[PDB]
Amino acid sequence: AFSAPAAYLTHQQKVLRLYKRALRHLESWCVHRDKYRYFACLMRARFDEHKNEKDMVKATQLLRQAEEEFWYGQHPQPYIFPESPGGTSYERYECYKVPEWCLDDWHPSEKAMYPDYFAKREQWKRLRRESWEREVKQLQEETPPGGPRTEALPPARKEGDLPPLWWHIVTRPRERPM
Amino acid sequence: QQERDPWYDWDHPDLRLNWGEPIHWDLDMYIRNRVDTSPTPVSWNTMCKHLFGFVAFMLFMFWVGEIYPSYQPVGPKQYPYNDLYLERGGDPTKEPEPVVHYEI
Amino acid sequence: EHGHSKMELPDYKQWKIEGTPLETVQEKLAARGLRDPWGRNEAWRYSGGFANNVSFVGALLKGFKWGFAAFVVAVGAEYYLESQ
Amino acid sequence: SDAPPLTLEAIKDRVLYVLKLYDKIDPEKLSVNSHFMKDLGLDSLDQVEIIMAMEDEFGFEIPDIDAEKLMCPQEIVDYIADKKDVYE
Amino acid sequence: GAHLARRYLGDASKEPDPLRMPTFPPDYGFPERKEREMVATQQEMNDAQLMLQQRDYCAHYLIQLLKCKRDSFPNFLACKHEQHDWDYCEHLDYVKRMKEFERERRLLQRKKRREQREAEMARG
Amino acid sequence: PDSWDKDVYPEPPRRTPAPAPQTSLPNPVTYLTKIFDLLVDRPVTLAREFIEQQHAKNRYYYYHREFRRVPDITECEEKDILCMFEAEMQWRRDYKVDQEIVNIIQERLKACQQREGESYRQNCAKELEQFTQVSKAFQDRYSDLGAHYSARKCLAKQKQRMLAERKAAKEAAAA
Amino acid sequence: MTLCLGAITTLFTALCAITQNDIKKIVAFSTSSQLGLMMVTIGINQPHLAFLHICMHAFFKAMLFMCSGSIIHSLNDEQDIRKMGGLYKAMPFTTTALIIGSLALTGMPYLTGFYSKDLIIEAVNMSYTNAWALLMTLIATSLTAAYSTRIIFFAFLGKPRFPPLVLINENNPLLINSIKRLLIGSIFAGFIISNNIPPMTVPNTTMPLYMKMTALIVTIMGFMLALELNNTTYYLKFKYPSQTYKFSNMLGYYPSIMHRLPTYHNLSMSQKSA
Amino acid sequence: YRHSIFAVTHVLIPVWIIHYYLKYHVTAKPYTVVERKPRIFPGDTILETGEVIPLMKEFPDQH
Amino acid sequence: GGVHIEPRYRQFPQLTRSQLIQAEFFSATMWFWILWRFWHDSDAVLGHFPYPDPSQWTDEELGILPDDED
Amino acid sequence: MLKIIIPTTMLLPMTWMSKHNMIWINATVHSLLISLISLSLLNQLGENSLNFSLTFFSDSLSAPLLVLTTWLLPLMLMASQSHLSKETTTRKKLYITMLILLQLFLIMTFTATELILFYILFEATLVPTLIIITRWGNQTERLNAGLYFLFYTLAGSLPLLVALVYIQNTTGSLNFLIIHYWSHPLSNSWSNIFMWLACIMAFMVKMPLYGLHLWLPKAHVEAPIAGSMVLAAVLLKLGGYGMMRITTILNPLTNYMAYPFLMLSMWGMIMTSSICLRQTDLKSLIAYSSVSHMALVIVAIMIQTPWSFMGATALMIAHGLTSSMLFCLANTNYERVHSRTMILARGLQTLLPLMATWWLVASLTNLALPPSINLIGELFIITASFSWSNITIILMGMNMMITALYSLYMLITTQRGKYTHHINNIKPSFTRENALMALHILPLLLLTLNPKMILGPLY
Amino acid sequence: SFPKYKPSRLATLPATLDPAEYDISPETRKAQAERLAIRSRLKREYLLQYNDPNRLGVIEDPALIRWTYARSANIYPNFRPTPKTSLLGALFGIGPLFFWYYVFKTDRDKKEKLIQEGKLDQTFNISY
Ligand SMILES: CCCCCCCCCCCCCCCCCC(=O)OC[C@H](COP(=O)([O-])OCC(O)COP(=O)([O-])OC[C@@H](COC(=O)CCCCCCCCCCCCCCCCC)OC(=O)CCCCCCCCCCCCCCCCC)OC(=O)CCCCCCCCCCCCCCCCC
Ligand SMILES: CCCCCCCCCCCCCCCCC[C@@H](O)O[C@H](CO[C@H](O)CCCCCCCCCCCCCCC)COP(=O)(O)OCC[N+](C)(C)C
Ligand SMILES: CCCCCCCC/C=C\CCCCCCCC(=O)O[C@H](COC(=O)CCCCCCC/C=C/CCCCCCCC)COP(=O)(O)OCCN
Ligand SMILES: CCCCCCCCCCCC(=O)SCCNC(=O)CCNC(=O)[C@H](O)C(C)(C)COP(=O)(O)O
Repeated sequence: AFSAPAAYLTHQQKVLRLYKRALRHLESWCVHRDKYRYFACLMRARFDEHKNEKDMVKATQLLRQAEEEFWYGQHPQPYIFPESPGGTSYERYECYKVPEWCLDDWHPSEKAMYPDYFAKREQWKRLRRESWEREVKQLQEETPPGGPRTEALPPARKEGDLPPLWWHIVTRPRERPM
Repeated sequence: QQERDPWYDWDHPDLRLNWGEPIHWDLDMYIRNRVDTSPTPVSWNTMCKHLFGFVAFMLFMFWVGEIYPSYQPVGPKQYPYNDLYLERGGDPTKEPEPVVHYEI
Repeated sequence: EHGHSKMELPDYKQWKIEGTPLETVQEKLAARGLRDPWGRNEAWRYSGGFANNVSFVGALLKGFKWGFAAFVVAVGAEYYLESQ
Repeated sequence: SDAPPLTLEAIKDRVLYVLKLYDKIDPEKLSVNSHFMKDLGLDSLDQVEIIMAMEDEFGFEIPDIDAEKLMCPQEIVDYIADKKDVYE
Repeated sequence: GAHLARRYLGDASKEPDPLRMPTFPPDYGFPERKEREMVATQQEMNDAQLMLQQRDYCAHYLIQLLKCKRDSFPNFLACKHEQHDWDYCEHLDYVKRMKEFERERRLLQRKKRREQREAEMARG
Repeated sequence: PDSWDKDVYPEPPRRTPAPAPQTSLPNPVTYLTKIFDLLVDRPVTLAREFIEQQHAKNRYYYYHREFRRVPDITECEEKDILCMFEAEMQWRRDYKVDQEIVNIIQERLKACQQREGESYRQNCAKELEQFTQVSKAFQDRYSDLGAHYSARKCLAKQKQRMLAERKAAKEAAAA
Repeated sequence: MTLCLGAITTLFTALCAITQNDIKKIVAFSTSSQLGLMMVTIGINQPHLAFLHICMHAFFKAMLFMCSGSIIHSLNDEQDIRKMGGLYKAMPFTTTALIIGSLALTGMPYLTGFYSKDLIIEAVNMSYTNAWALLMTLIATSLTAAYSTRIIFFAFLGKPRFPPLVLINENNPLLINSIKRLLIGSIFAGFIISNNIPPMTVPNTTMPLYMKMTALIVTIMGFMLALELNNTTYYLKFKYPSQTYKFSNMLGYYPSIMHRLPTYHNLSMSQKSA
Repeated sequence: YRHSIFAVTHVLIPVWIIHYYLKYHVTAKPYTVVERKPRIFPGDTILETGEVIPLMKEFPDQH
Repeated sequence: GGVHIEPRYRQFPQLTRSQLIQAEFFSATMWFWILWRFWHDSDAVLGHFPYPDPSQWTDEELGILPDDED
Repeated sequence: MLKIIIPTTMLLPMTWMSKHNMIWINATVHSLLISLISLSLLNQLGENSLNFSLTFFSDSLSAPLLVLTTWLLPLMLMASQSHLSKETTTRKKLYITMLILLQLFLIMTFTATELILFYILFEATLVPTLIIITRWGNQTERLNAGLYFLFYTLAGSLPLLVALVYIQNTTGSLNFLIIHYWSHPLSNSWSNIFMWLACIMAFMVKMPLYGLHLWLPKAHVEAPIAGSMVLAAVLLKLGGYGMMRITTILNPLTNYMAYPFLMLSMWGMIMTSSICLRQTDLKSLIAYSSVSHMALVIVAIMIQTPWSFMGATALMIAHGLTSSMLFCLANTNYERVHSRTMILARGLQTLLPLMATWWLVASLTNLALPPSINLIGELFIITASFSWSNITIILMGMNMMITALYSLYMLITTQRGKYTHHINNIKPSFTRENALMALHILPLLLLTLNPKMILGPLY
Repeated sequence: SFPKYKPSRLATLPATLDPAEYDISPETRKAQAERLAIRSRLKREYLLQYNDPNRLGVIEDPALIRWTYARSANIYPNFRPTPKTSLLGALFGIGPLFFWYYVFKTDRDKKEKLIQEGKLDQTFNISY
């Protein structure tokens, strides 16, 4: 979610993803903690005796049959965390997330209450206004010719600089605003 | 649009789309609020066969049970006044044929 | 006013595999030449008030003793009252 | 809800508590900055199991792309703080 | 059920069809034929407006049960004697229906035995 | 209630049982009606008495309009627009009155069904018969005319009906 | 038609509930099965009995959802029963209320569900109806007992399976009083209502002893078989699911196909041709 | 005090208004309020007429 | 509205004696009601009238004649 | 009836002589007063009509349409106040003059005791709306929309003029009273068939009938907000009104000449309701919904039963109000986003809650939720069709299902979900827009209390 | 040896079951790099416009404009009368109409014949 993705997944990434999926779906199958621990250790061992395979063709036929076996035994109703993309509260609080620019449209009588908050907000807006003019030039000078190759942004390299394109990352509404 | 990566940081998180990427012709048909094509644990044909078999078997068995109804070993209920002729329909100016019940 | 009492984490060395089905798993695992590395991470589920279990029928008979005693007392009282 | 707000100090304690119960890691040597691969000599599978343990401890799921590059206890603490938006 | 198994697995003709019982005259057995008695008349059974399915030969006990429930309202366990009386009358009615079913079955069996004996005598 | 005529809307004498308690236990129903009366019916009755005396202090009357009889479409010339107009308005008024008559009989039927309780199938035969007769007459008079109905269309329908009746009667008499 | 629809509905929904993991989903499928039973009661020409069942089901199903919601709130918005562990002693009031409501649902004698479900089964047994619908009603009763056993066993009997930070708290007068009012209901309202209403149907006074007991035997058989099959999850062996389990867990595959085949065709046709 | 004022403003006023509207306006027209006639059993007396419904036929009372 | 209960982190949560006595009380009343109702109304479960046996009925009771009268 | 005609005529001088900054206030106030005066037409009598003079007469079918026509103008001025802010005084006065002229023609069209005067005003309405569409429209497709709207109408309407003059030469008059009283059956002949077609096409083209509806999405999408309101609410009903006037001389031919149009409308409501499910534009969706509702109205008029006519009148009034409100809401969104695309601006319930509840109520009236007058018209037409033939219930039920589906789809896509991140100019809803929504919606829920006012002359 | 999974139109093939993702080629790697480069260029442009404090409007998306224009305004100029178009148009625009005409005409003819025979029992059929 936070880290930028690459052009592809290497073999070790696929191995680790299959390991995670297998363990999670096994936990979904064997519910009790002791049974799950036993069968997870057995799965790790069954996942381990092929660790030192050297040639890549065998290591590709392997984990390709394993994916088929996983798809056969995947427990069509796996356990999902409540806030996960399949969970029962995945986007429950997404309707309470209000943008920060909405504060700009408040009536002056509304802004009369919470004066300290709006003073701090004005300080933040001034900081953003200067930092933007700095970071545009930083990004223009740092980007390779022909445009970016990955979705990676560089850190601020000077003292008074701020990371380029920082406003909409640090000014997120909240995880649960209300 | 449901089977796109849910963990990627899209520009449109709910639609799972990026600014400037081609939209697709039938975007409004795949919006996670409508028909999705995500792979299922069971094959489509297997699911179709199982559902159709269950429904057809239930229909056939209900028809069979209609052929072979269940009941208790008793006679029909007896209602006193000419099978309650007046209380069901009336017509008191006709003098219906007297039907009477047998006491055992 | 909420629940702010500065709760402290218990000692990490209390959790032992001993006396729990985690021993059964560990012995069966060592029989094939393996060991569990996360066994003590789950030991808290068998240590405190979670150590004693209740059967299904025992769960269903949650208040049978006092109800039976009250029923016996009531039937005795009715027997005494009626015969007069 | 009635859930206590978690704090940075609290997250650090629970991460170290979970790591201490990992018997493959010596508890008297592990520290906040101790790298899993080198300072503890762990495997990739061990790191992914550690990530699973943290997920089950804190009740949420770290995405795989973000989880595969969490190599220090301080890294995990900072990631959890970023997710739960804990500034203290 | 066993009657269902006998009819649907054995000889259907040897067992009655419940929709069309009886198939034999009421006087076929004996000539006495004591008539069924109604206690509740047309008018007051109508005034009590019981139900159309409740206007059977046990109606009078239902009348008393409703009257008891009406008079002794607050203490709704007052009148069990009349409820038990109505239940017993309905039990007797169901037993009478069972006796009718058994009489029909045995009449059919005797008629079948008669026609097979007549056929055997004609053949011999 | 002197507000409506009992003959158009008949009602049975309303025989009701007398309270015959069999147990000394006090039913909450009687107490509840006593408190309800004391706390609701009396203030409402006093307010109504005040309102009625205020109304009686200022009494005035309104009248039901009388409509004369006018020659109908059967005695109207082919192109005489004025007589046709008057006959058409009279026919429309008669149609509305017939609709209201059917409504009255339907209300009678509904009240009978609700009142007779479980014995409506036998104790409402009279109302069903009256409604059947009235509905048959109404359907013969006014059905199938369409949205653009008129007195001429009704007259044509009636003429065709009596032509069929005359043909049938002639066939039966000479059969 | 009504009788057949009710029978198929109650059987299918009980079968789907048999293997669900979301507590709310299990209770919802139980509600659907009870509605199918109500429709069956309508089909045998017993309207007042169906209305009485509606009245009793109100009480005990509302309280069952109450307890489910209490469990969910106390467990940090967790609804999966795979992470519900030992709650028999952690939450005593939720446990006792859920046990009472489950016993009322399954037709424990002289409870609120007795005075409707028992007579419904009695009337189905002694009526001229389909054999298949009768068999499905009996199997649905057995499966009702079975999934009640599933909920109780998987949510209240084992070792704790929830995250280590324990936030269990029942001590709120609002929740306790709201639960206890429906508890008193689910205990006594069936008896009170049954002896306070006038008779509006003929009873089944005489009946074979085995047929009079059929509901009890069916419920007890469901209880015992479900408990025996659930106790085998403690065994240290792992086996892959069968076809019947897959059919039951994916809801007869009805939600998949019927939400992908027609809608895709209807939507595609509308844009492409019209 | 809160419960008393609540019951006055939320129960008594609506019931007064509805009772007035039903008694003096709704029942002014015919058939607006129709009551199912009370059940009559043998042995009851009628308030308006004062007569007594005759008893039953004296069925043989045993068990 | 309730009381103050604090989290435990891997221990059994605190229980008030009030909730324990309340749950035990309600379970006790449920079981007492079941037993009392069974004692006073047992026929509601087993039945009150015996089931007649069709075979026991004599041939004359049903008016059955062995091809003799006709 | 001149007590309404003269003040409307009077509005033009007032607008021209008004101060550069006082035109909207005067126009709105005096149009509201005229609308209040128009309410006296609702006091109809169960007998013939309110025959004011030889030229104009009012009926229980004309009165609700006249009241709606007079009530619309203040709302159109309120909606047009926003996007004409940067407009010169002369051109603003010209726009208000166009609205006043359109209202005058519409008012004089419904009374119109004679059929030729009705036709003259019925086609006079075509000019101001064409000018409004082709002058004050944003996109470049407004010219094509104007051409389609003009030529469909005129091609459908000229044979009507020929038929009308022929009928007057044969019968001697075209006064509606004489036509109704001296009506005679239409024989089964080719000439009578073509007279029927000429009398029918002009009004079938502007409902519009399915297949003859291609001008409507164009003319409604590309017109300004006031143009869209007047097109959807009143200009579509004219043909409906016309049919209930002319079908008195088309019997008994209508008994079988209606089969092609009955089949066309019955299938076309389904087709257009399904089209609404896959639409990338809000205004196009509302226009196709209007097409479906008017197809139902066509079926009602062709069935020719009293319940059909009552349902048709109620449905026209309810649809006018509902579609005007829907177009106003869509324009409120458009004036902020400037895109008119349904999928772009999302999650607006978070930012504009009162706009969200206005959207909810408008959609609910579009769903035909009882006891709203939309449901009353729908149910009366459905019952009449069921009496006509029992198989129609399949089509009507499918239409109801699809209508609910696409209405709630429109609500969910625009109001629910997560807001678009990069749209940061979603200003709070103005008091003018909220007042416009309230003045749209309160008459509907007030009319649901007195349905007989809008159930037509056959009540 | 386990039963194989057969994909369908509404139940597609999982990524982990694609034989393509297990056939690795340098061409595949360079194509993935090109796709990521295009996507990152688009993301960079969008975020440069998005974080601008001076922008106070809607970031116009040419992709959405192209989608809507192709859906609505680009249909007819690219239409050609072919056997497929002619056949599908005739079917889907004529067949339902004539089918419903046949159904309703038959139903109404039977109803009219029954009414003329008098054997329909239209008692209490007052409102129509
Ligand atoms: C007059 C005589 C009266 C006496 C009658 C007889 C007395 C008793 C006799 C006993 C009869 C059976 C009792 C046992 C029930 C079976 C339970 C069991 O073992 O399941 C586990 C077992 C395997 O378990 P697993 O896959 O390893 O589960 C993984 C883990 O356990 C994962 O586990 P989990 O934790 O996720 O969840 C566990 C869950 C998940 O387990 C499941 O998957 C449940 C699925 C099976 C349960 C269904 C039972 C009843 C089915 C009725 C279906 C109606 C017809 C359907 C037609 C289908 C059409 C194709 O299981 C349960 O919760 C408990 C199971 C339910 C048992 C309790 C109630 C049943 C007892 C009552 C049955 C009959 C008595 C009626 C009483 C009245 C008498 C009239 O399931 C099976 O093997 C299925 C066995 C029966 C299936 C029948 C359907 C086969 C259809 C094939 C085609 C046939 C031809 C059709 C022709 C069509 C032509 C087109
Ligand atoms: C495209 C979107 C919609 C646009 C508008 C569509 C509506 C226009 C449809 C016109 C309605 C029907 C027109 C004529 C119908 C007459 C009845 C006919 O269909 O039935 C048979 C008629 O027989 C044959 O049909 C002869 C006519 C054949 C040639 C006419 C062309 C029919 C299809 C044309 C459709 C084209 C529509 C667009 C035109 C621009 C009955 O034969 P018969 O009982 O002996 O004669 C009865 C008539 N009499 C008594 C006056 C003599
Ligand atoms: C939205 C576009 C629709 C365009 C409008 C199409 C309407 C079609 C209706 C026909 C138009 C002219 C009808 C004539 C007006 C009525 C007058 C009349 O009925 O008199 C007839 C005249 O009848 C005709 O002349 C009709 C000839 C038609 C000429 C134009 C043909 C146009 C196309 C015809 C086929 C399609 C018709 C329906 C198309 C529907 C729209 C798609 C005979 O009178 P007499 O001769 O004096 O008396 C009989 C004894 N001598
Ligand atoms: C219940 C659901 C069904 C479960 C089915 C799952 C069954 C899957 C098991 C099948 C066997 C396999 O894994 S197929 C084996 C695939 N081939 C290889 O693994 C060869 C080389 N592996 C590596 O290099 C990795 O990186 C590694 C060293 C492992 C880690 O690296 P780290 O040092 O960076 O942690």
